[PDB]
Amino acid sequence: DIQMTQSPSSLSASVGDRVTITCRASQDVNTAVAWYQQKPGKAPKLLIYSASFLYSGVPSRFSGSRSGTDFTLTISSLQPEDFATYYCQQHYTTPPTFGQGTKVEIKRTVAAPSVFIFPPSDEQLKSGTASVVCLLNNFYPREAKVQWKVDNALQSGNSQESVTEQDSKDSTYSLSSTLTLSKADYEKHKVYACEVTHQGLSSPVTKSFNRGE
Amino acid sequence: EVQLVESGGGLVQPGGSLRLSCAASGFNIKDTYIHWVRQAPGKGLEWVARIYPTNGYTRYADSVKGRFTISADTSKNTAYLQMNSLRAEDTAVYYCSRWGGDGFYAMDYWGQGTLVTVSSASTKGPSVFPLAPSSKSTSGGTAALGCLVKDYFPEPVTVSWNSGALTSGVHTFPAVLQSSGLYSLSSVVTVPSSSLGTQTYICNVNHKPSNTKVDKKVEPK
Amino acid sequence: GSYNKDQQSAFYEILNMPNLNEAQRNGFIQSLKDDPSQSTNVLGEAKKLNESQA
Amino acid sequence: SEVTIKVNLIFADGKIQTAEFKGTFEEATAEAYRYAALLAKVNGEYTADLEDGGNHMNIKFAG
Ligand SMILES: [Cl-]
Repeated sequence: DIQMTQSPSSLSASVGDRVTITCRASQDVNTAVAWYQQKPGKAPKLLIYSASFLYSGVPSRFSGSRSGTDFTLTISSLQPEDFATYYCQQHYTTPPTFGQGTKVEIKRTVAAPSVFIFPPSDEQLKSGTASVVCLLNNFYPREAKVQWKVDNALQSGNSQESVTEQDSKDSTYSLSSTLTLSKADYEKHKVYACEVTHQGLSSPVTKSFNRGE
Repeated sequence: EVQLVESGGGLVQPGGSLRLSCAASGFNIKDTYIHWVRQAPGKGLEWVARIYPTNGYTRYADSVKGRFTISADTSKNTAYLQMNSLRAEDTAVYYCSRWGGDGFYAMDYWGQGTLVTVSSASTKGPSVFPLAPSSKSTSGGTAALGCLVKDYFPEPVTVSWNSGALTSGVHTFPAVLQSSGLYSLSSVVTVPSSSLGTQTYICNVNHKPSNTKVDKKVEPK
Repeated sequence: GSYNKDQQSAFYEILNMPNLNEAQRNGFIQSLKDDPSQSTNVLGEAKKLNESQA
Repeated sequence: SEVTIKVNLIFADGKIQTAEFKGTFEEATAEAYRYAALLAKVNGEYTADLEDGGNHMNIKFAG
C-alpha cells in the first residue's frame, strides 16, 4: 500500500496570510492526488484534483502543485471561513489512501469572554441531579482556565468542558463548563462560583450565585 | 443537481449486522465508481470499499474484508454496504461518494453521512432542561439563555431555535461523553435583553435514535 | 436470481451454523448474495463468528 | 512516543504563523525541518532556533 504523510498536523494563521500544507506519498503516485476540505460534522468537499486542477466553483485562492512525491496545497489569502481540516488522497493504487489531515485555524486579536452562570433548573432538581453551567462566550484565543468553587472549596473531577468551532465570520470560540452534582449535595451548599482565567482579562473573573436566590 | 443520500446507520451490538443504503440522483451510478469512506469520531477519513456498478467489480479495505460487502442496484440507482460481525472500531460516520463522475478523477460529490454506533449499551432519550436567562446571564444589553440536553445514547442530537427561525447568536456545543456512558450537550443563544418576555424562545430537540422530539420553551424564572 | 453449485454450498454452510443468531445468519447470507467474489472471505468471517459464540 | 513539536513561523514581513508537528520526537523533528526547507523556497532561507530541548522551534525566513 501507499501512505500519504501530511504536514504540519496543525497550522494557525491570520486572515490574509499565505498558507501552505504538504503531503508526501511513500512512492510514486504520478499526479493522482486530490485535496479535500472538511468542516466539522460535514462531508469533505473537493478542492483540487490530479494534484493541480481546481474543482468547479472552488475559489481561486486555493491551488495545488507537485514535485516528485511531494504535494502542496496553498491558500493564497486566508479567509475566516477557511478553517477546516484538509486531507490529501492518492488514487494511484488501490487502496486509495488519505493523509492524516491538517487542521487549519484562524489567528486573530485577543478578545476576553463574556462570562455567565446558570443554576440547575427547577425541573432538573425534581430529579436527583443538579447541573451548573458556566458559559464563556465569543473569546480568543481558545486557551482558558475555568475553575469551580462550592462554598469556596475548589472542585475537582466533577466538571466537563465543551468548546465550539471557530466562528466563520469572527473566528472566536465559546466554551461551556458543566458542574454535575447529586441533588442532595447541591442542597447542602449555598454559593456556586465559576472562576475564569483568560489572556484578554486583566485578572480572573468570578461569576457566582447563591442557591435559592 | 448531483446528490447522494446515505441511510441505515444506527446503534448495533458488537457482533451484530447493519445495512447501509446510498441513494443517488441527478446522475447514473452506472457511469461512475461508488465508494464508501468512514470517519471514526475525532479521527481521519478511512477508505472502506468501492464498486463499479456497470460491471460489478469491487474492492475492499483489508480491515473490513469478509465482514462487509458492497453492492449496487442500477435500476434503483442505489448502492449498499452490508456490515456484519461489527466491532467497536467500526463506529464511525459512513459516507458514500462517487468517483469518475463527468470525468473528474476525484470524489466530487459526497452524501451527508450516516452514523454507525457499535456498542452493548441501550438507547436512551434525553432529558431537556431550560437554561433560563437571568441577571447572571446578561451583559451590555444582551442576554444568554439555552437548553441543557442531558443523558442520551447514542449520538446524535439536533437542536434548533424557534423551528430554525432563530440562527444568529446560537452556539450548540459538541456533545460530551459523561462518566455514566451517556452524552450531554447544551445549546445557548444570545438575544436582546429587551426581547425577554415579549419574544418566545423555544429549543427544538430531536433525538432520532430514541424517537424523541421535544420543544422546550425557555423563560426567565 | 439463480446460483451455481459453489454459491449454493456457501449458503448451506452459513444456514447450518449453530451459534449464529438469526440477524447474523441472514446478514452473512445477504453478503453472499451481495458480492459472490467475496464468498470465501465471507464464509471465513462467519465461521470465526460462529466459533467465538460457541 | 507521541510528542508535539510546536513551531513559530516568522516571516520577513513580520507575519507570524504557528504550527504543530506530531509523532515520535525524531519523526516530528525531521518533518519540521522538511517543512521549513519547503517554505524557504518561497519565503527565503530559513534559520531554526531550538528551545525546550528541541520541543519548540522558532523558524525565521530571510525573505
Ligand atoms: Cl479487495
